[PDB]
Amino acid sequence: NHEAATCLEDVVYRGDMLLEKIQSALADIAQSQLKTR
Amino acid sequence: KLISTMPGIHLSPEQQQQQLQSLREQVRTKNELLQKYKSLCMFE
Repeated sequence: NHEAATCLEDVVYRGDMLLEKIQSALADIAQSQLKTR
Repeated sequence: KLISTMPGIHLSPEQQQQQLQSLREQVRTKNELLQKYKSLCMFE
């Protein structure tokens, strides 16, 4: 049950670094279409 | 000549000269956003 917390949190971190990248990959084109107007 | 009116001063020729650059800038900024979307490596 200790390692299940570690095995769960590691794929959580894989979600964490992936979501932080693609939300920025959302963001960089998100404000990009603002200045297109 | 009336047939040749719908090419002419409907949009002024000087204004045509200005909006030629507007269309060229539209094409260029469309291309610019296209290679800005394609160029960045969003993957780590």
